[PDB]
Amino acid sequence: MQSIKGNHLVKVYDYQEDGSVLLTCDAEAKNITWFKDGKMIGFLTEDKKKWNLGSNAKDPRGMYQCKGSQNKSKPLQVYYRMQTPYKVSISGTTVILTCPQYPGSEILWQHNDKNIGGDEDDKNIGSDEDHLSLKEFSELEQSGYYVCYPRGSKPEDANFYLYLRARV
Amino acid sequence: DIQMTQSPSSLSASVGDRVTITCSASSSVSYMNWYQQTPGKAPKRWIYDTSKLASGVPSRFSGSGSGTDYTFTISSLQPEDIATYYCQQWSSNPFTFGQGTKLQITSGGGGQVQLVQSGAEVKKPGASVKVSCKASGYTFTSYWMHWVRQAPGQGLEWMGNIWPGSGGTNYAEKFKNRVTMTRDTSISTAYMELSRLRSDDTAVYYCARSGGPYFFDYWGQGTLVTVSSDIVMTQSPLSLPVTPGEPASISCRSSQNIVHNNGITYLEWYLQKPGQSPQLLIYKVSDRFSGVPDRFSGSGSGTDFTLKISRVEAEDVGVYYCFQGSHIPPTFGQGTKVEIKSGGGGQVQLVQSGGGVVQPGRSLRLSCKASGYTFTRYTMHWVRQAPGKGLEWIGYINPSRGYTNYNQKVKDRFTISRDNSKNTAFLQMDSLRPEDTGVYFCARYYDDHYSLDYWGQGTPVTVSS
Amino acid sequence: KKVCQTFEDHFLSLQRMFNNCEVVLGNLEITYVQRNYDLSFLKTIQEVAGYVLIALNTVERIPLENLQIIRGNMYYENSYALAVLSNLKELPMRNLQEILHGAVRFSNNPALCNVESIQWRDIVSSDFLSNMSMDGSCWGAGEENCQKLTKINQCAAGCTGPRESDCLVCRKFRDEATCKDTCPPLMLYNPTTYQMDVNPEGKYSFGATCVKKCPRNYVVTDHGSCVRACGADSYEMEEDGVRKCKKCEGPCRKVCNGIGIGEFKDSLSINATNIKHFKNCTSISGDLHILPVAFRGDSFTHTPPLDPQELDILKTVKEITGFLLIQAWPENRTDLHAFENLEIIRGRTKQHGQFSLAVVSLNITSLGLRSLKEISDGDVIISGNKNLCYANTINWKKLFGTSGQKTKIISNRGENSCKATGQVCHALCSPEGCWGPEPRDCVSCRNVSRGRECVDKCNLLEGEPREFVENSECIQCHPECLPQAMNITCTGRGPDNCIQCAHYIDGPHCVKTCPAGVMGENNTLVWKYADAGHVCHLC
Repeated sequence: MQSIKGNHLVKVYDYQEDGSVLLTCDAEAKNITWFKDGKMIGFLTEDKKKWNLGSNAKDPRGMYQCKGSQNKSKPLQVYYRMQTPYKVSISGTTVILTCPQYPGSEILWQHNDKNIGGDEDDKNIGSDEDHLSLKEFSELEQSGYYVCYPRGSKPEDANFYLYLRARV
Repeated sequence: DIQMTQSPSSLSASVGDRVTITCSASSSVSYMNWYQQTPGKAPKRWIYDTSKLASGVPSRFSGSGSGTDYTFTISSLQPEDIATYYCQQWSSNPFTFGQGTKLQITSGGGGQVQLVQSGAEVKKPGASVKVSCKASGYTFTSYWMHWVRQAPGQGLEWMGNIWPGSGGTNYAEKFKNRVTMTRDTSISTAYMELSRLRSDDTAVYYCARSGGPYFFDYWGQGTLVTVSSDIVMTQSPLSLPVTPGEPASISCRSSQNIVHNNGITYLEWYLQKPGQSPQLLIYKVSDRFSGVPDRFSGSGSGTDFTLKISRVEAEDVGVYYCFQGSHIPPTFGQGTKVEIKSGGGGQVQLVQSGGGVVQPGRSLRLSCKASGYTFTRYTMHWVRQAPGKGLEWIGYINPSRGYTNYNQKVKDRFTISRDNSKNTAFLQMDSLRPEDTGVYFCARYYDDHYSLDYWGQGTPVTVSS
Repeated sequence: KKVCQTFEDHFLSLQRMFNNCEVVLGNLEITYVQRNYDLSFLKTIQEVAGYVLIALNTVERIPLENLQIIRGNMYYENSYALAVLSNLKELPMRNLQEILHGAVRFSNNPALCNVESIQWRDIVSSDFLSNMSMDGSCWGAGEENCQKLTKINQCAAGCTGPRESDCLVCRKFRDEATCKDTCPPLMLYNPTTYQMDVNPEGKYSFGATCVKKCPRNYVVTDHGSCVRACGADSYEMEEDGVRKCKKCEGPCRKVCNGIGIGEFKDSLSINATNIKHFKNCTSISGDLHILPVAFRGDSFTHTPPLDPQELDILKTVKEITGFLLIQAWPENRTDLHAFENLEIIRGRTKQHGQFSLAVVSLNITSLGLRSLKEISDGDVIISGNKNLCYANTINWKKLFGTSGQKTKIISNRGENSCKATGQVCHALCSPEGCWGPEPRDCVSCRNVSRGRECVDKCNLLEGEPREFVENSECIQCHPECLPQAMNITCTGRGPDNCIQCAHYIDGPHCVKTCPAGVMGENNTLVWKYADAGHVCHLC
């Protein structure tokens, strides 16, 4: 989530005064090239480096990745509601997240570098196979970066992290 | 599945020699873990995250590697390092382990100076016992086969020297009229006979060999003579406990100034490791003997001397008797039995049960009891170690969620179940075949360390008709 | 005149060693005498041959009323003969008229009375450089103890009349009554024999008195002096009624004790502590074992490891009473240069009862014992030396002395390999053998032998030194022997057996110079003129 280790250099700048989504690239600043769903969306030649996705009320989404002097970073699955990506389902106040990779192993879920879906003492957070369910989702509290990894594997080894910001 | 190659499959090295084991992965692995598996012992993780050594691992071990290449390196080979060192990758299921690197000692004795004592003497009160120390690998007529005895509840108390070539023996004051030591230069052996064996003279009697600067260099095996019906150096600490890796310190005080008239202070700190003969660990007050790790490095001056083990590993546990021979009778201290902390707090253990001999086609149910940690917070894995083969992962079950993953070879025959109420995982093996015979050990996996840190004792199962 | 070489203890020792002494050939040392502890313990001393050190003198009066000449064959530190400092109320040195060599230092003596008025100009002579006289002719004791000024040619102190037969104290020496500038010469040159010969009228010199015989424990020295003890480079030898200070032939006989008997009685080997107690020693009495524990060092004997270069201390041992077992030598050294001078290992006591000169389990190139001549009693086992080649050459029967002595030189470097590697005796070495692999280390010389070297041919007819063989050993002809080209330049040693004289030839002798002014018989100096044919004609 917070760390860029694992080629997760694409991060969302959560310091916006307005309801705009800004994407940040964690690379050696020479020239920043931003990509969206595999297609290049801009080329920042010095000066500015953050990628503006527009107002969050427009529900920005997609697999966003950047590239400086090195190769492109891992995709950032953006999902706002005001390579196989993580599937997001919203039904009333319940948010369902489906792990893109479900090889049948013990799949673990983490929310902003915090394990979730393991203990049964949470009625509003249940894990069923590769599906993570969040009942009574809190827009301010349940939003952030999400990633799923099998037991024994590092979350940083996930192919892409899911950035969710949904108002329910 | 990612294939792991271990190089070399078997390596023989001399004591102190640098030993390197190479691990080659069929695919780029983010981290490779190293496990130390002694013969008949469960695999013990050597290094995690491919560079972080597990707790208690001596600094002589080092891990390196990235992507598809990883290496396990030993700075200085030791007899305790004899074990099967295997690399394991968890980047993709199943957690694959290498074929195993069989580490052997390439010493072969090398006719190294090795005194060998008689041993196993039990007498009656008032009798006499004669001990013999068959020297080998040295000019048995050029080194003074000094004798020394440490009775149960006492330190190193010399029993009087010899000059094995000429037979001209000095002797010990408290035994001058009872212990006569005569050599046999032809058979390359020294002999010492103690007369009128009392009750207080039951002990283990060693036969040193006073070296150049280091008295009692190569101590014999030691004979236990149990018969039943002087500059005073005392060791400051006693039973001084330290934690694994915690720095320790044992000190000793001299009754007089133990700097000899020759100007060389013949103070030394022998280190009777548990179960072995005492072995020099400081040749003089400060210098260390050849073959002692860099950790053990004492110091002192005048009448106060103190040993300071820089990092008390599992290898330093044993009574560190402190000897001072600059005075005529060679008298030592009582020595501080430096022992591990032995807290017992991390009682995390996996007890394996349910093994035995079963017929082919029958079903065997294995149980692995977990205690000392949250059973639901960690994943318990099943790994089978076939006779003569490397570690093979069978599967695992998540106690918190119930999610189970199994290797395709045994996914249709082995079932992973967990009992959170008893903190035990169940490995139901159905239709067991002769190929299923082997050692199955349950390992608790640390996701944050990306390594199975705690592994069970292993349960042998034999599929025989 | 008799001659003599705690506070109460000092008083007793001084009163004993200077009670009746009239001329103290040594140095008067009157120091550290507590108050009221002596009474004229030394009052008659009339000439002290050295330094009179009068210091720390708490007594009021140490008399010394007799001393007339303080010779000065030494000094306190430099040019200081009379050391009167740090003392004492009255010292009656009214007798001291001449201190021949040195000067007087006075200081730190608040109690010193009447001494400053001494006219010390007459006392010391020409050595005023260190005359630290800073602390009326009178040396104390009121009147009649005057300074008696006399200095402000064979009479030193004063004159009893201008006659060399009547003088107080002799300036240089005194035969019996007349003080001569030198002793009666030991040997006078006789023109008949054309050589110096012992003159019956000559007498040895004792202190300042020329003595026909050296009395008591006195040995005649090379310079003719009757010294009480011979010098370190000399030896005491008795050929006549008086012993002579014969110069030592290299290492003087200093019979030390060996490892096994003596101070080194219970020592196991030649320990580094044991060594350096055998320095400058010859004819060690007992074994001289050198075991491996010497170079390894020992703890249970607290012996520091021996530096290899210290084994050269044992190079002066020219004999041994017991065995000489060298069972381990410094590995970097090729030949047993330690025992290169051992002339006879008498072997009274044999190591292990059999071996007397055993060199076992060493790694030397050659036995290296060039100078050995007789291994008397015990056997000789030189084995184990896996790199010793020039060994079996030396005839092990010409050395051993008792017919039961055997020899077991075995297991060394093979004879065939010794020959193939060229490790053979140098050609200029007789068939007897060679102790080392060089020409100088040969048992017997093939043709001649210039010194220890076994040369191939002595310079009998052509050469720089002009050798002249004698008993199959080249001997340097006398330097006065001019080399002769036609034939041998010298029939025999000594300047009276030379063919042609390099310098003048004096009678039957070839001398560098004719005897000029050399004292002959009848107390006459002999001056001889030289002829054109280099013949010395006496005047």
